[PDB]
Amino acid sequence: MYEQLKGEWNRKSPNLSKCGEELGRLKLVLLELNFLPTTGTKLTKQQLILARDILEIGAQWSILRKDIPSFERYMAQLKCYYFDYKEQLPESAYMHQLLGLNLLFLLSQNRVAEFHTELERLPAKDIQTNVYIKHPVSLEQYLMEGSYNKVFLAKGNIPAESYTFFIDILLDTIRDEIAGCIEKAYEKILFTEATRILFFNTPKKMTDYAKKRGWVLGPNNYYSFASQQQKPEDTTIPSTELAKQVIEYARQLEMIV
Amino acid sequence: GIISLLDEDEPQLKEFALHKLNAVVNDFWAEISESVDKIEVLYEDEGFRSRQFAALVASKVFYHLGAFEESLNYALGAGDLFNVNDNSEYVETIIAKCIDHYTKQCVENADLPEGEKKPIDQRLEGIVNKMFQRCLDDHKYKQAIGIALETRRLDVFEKTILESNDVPGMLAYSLKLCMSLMQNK
Amino acid sequence: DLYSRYKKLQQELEFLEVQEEYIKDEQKNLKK
Amino acid sequence: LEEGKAGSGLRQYYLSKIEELQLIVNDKSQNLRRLQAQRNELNAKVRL
Amino acid sequence: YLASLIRSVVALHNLINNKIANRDAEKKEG
Amino acid sequence: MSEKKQPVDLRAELEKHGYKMETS
Amino acid sequence: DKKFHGILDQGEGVLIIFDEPPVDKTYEAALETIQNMSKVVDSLYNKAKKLT
Amino acid sequence: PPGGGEQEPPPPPAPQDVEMKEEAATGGGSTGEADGKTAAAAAEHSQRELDTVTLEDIKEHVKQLEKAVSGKEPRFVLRALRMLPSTSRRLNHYVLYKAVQGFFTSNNATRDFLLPFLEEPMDTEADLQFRPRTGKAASTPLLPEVEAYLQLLVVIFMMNSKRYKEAQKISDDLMQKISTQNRRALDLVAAKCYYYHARVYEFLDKLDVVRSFLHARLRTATLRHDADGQATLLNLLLRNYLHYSLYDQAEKLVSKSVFPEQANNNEWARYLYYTGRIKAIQLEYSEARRTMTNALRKAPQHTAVGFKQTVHKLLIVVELLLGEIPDRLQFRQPSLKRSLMPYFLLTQAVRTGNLAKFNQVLDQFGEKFQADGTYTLIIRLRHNVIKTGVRMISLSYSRISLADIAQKLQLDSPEDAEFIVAKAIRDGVIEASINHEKGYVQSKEMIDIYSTREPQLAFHQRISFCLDIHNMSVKAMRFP
Repeated sequence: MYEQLKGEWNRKSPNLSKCGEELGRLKLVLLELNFLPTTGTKLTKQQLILARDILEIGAQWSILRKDIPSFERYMAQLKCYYFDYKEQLPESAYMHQLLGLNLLFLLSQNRVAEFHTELERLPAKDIQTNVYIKHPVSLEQYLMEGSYNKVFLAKGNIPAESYTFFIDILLDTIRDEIAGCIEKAYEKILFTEATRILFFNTPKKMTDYAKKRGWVLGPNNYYSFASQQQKPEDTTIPSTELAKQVIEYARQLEMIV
Repeated sequence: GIISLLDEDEPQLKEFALHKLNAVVNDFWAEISESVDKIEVLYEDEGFRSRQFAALVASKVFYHLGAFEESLNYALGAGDLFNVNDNSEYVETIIAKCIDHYTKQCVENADLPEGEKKPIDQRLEGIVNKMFQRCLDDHKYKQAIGIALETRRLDVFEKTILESNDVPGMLAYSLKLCMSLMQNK
Repeated sequence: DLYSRYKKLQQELEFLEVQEEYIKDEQKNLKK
Repeated sequence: LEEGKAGSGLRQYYLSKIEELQLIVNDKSQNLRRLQAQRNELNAKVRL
Repeated sequence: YLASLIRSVVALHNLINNKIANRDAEKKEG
Repeated sequence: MSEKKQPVDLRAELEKHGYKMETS
Repeated sequence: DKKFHGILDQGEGVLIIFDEPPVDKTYEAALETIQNMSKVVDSLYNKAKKLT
Repeated sequence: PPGGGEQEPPPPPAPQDVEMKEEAATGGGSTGEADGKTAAAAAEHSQRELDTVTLEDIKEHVKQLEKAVSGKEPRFVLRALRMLPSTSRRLNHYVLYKAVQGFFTSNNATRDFLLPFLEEPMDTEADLQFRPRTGKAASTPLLPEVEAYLQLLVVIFMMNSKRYKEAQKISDDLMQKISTQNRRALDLVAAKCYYYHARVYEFLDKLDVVRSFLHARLRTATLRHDADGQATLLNLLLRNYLHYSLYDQAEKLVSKSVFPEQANNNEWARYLYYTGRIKAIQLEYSEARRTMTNALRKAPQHTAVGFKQTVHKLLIVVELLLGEIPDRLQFRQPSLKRSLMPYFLLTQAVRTGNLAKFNQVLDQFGEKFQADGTYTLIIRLRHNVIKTGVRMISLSYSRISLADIAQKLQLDSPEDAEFIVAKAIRDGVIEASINHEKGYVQSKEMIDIYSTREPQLAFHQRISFCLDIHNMSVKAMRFP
């Protein structure tokens, strides 16, 4: 009946044309059952599970095309599917890691809040088995370590899986935030360990940062001058607001009176 | 997060999106909050025929968020599909906001006294006399003369004193109520 | 009637409100 | 009526919540009337 | 610094003693 | 209350410090 | 012994004297607030007695 | 047999007196209190009803069973009747049934007779004035009966009390007028059986159908009766919504408001424990430690029993993520101790900077971590061990080689040694300066500053805004 639907799931797509064609057939599924509110008779939710599979690979295609609104749309569909008032559904292979792999990109981009609230659904489903959780959290510990080194070794071993363009922006948001979390303010260091900072051998990123940092570019060294920095005093700049503080506070004293 | 369906071009997914909204929004009342800016894509598009109902659900999430006058603005841009359906309690609040803003707008235009008066939408004054049909059909003179005092206008008030039956002398002591609460001459 | 007396109940309320700020400023000056 | 007499329950409630507010603020004046009369009688004591 | 000290002393005395005589007058009369 | 929420549910050191001498 | 305010320097063979005597404001502060602990402890008796 | 047979008569007379006069003096007294004054409310029998309900929640409740005077159900639930001068005859009929119960068997067993009984107030037609008296006369037998947990044929009777409370909810949507002074007591009593909604529904599975129903009740109380209504319903929301995903973290954002005024007493403190775990899920530790501490510190007097010990348990969790925690073994109670016994060595492993000490705690106590529900932060606390570990050794050691500190920092290569301290300054940990060749980490410190401005300038608004509130209290409490 209806279909052909999952015939393109095993072959995936050679380009985005088949992904848009699958969006068209999925749109016909949205033209009949849509997303809700059909409770059933869960036999009508069987093609919702058949939709969940192609929507999971639709998220793999959405990250394959790097488009953010696509992914977050199909991810919200998978969410609302598992968030639907009827929780019982046939078990899918990607049902687990769609939380954890998105969580991998979520925390490894340095979000310390959304990790807790992503696994705050219930602890039981996260505890059982198929745990990808250990890699991102220790990766974040290696972000402020920082790494670079152990992360590049962790860039060779990833769970992963099938999510790439997320870890690409994850790497970019790692690189710029290391330059943001380094200085100000840090003290004097030598050159070859700043070669160890950005690794490679003599990359052009060390020129991009030694400019951006500023900070200092010294020969065979680096400095925090001058000095430590800007030397806040603060002298009488706070004295004006100190006057204003009791200006309106004696106004509150007159409000009593 | 059902609002993510609006990223796709064709409007049939939008009508199916609001078809998801008006049902399960009970738990999703707060879910549409951050995505209201995406609802504005439908509210600002004239070629979208369901932008009315888009202003209905946008008025529902703004009703949960605590926005009142904003919900009244989208109630004006909610077309005919808004005023037709009233269930649960969405009514007493929006008609309190509508009558309040309306009577203080009429008081605002009454001090001019004439000319330059601010524009008045036909729908907000439409639900004035239309919801006043409840006062006319149920034959309640106490509330009818109440709203008749609120509107601060002599036309619809001339219709209230023109309502059927009697009210033989009731305009007399009604003016006693007026003069009692009267502000200025 | 209901809306009538409803518009009659904020008179003495605002009158008591201006009496609040009054007696506050009153006992503020008399305090000094 | 829903406009209305059931709506007047909300309308009159606003003036009921402000009634309780103004009542709470009325007592805020009432006990400071006792303190005002306290030091006023004490002003009659320094006049005495 | 002394200002904050008077704040703590004035708030301590007045608030504690007033709430005492307040809660006592209400619970005894009511 | 009983209302609301609640009804629902280097050593010391002795030996090591004395040993630090004879260690080296 | 604290009678001699200052300190020496062994590296360059220097001895420097410096002092900032007054603690008085901290004494007043501590005397107030440390006892004001027991103050609220004394108010624990009355204000928790009206509860039970 | 003769001892157990003759020890049956003594117990009933105590419920025959206090359980009879509890809703007779408080409920019948609230009738006169609801006729006038009626200021505020107050309606002090509403808080006295809280004292009686909390009294029954320990001993003796009513039902059971107990085979002692089951005729108390038809007593108050019938015979309004009907207008006040006719009710006085029924006020004598309670004494008439006291004599009838003092003569014959007195109907010591009801059970299946609850079906006509609970529907008898609908046979009277009607009380008609006080809905709280009709809802309380039906619920007071049934609400303490939920503590029996028989789970046979009487669960739908609790559901019938929920339907009677839904008739109380529709009347909670209509009258007024205008000005209901009995709806605050309806907020009190219904919040109770809304938690009995939670318990009875939790007998099988989650209440999610009642989540849309709670949102229907919570939103229909807006904005009129939200006062003391919205606070209890928000805890009813937050509690089980904390048990079942999702979005409540961003939902309470747009829900607030605040919602003022905080009522009643510990209700706002326990709410700050519920939303305390919420605001702890965002991991900001200043607001999380202040909402967790203010949750426990604001709650007197208990007993009972262990959930007031649970707020203290999860309280210092954010303090473990702060990097510095005291040893709490001196705060152990006779109960809270045996409950947190794994959490003891946990916070002891947080104080220490050893990795294997903390990891062994995770592997051994992971079962208790499943019982508490807090997991995700246990693996990331290893980063708190590397930051507190470097805070330890750096400030500790004069100049420490990156090879010697590499044991406790478990890697500390010649490269990452720069970032450990540098990115700790980004987190405001240690000022240690390191010139990297071999290398060696030479930690010095020079700071003399601060300890001044924000504390004293805030103390101005602190004390003043406080005494202003204490004014708003005392000045307004002088009505008598």
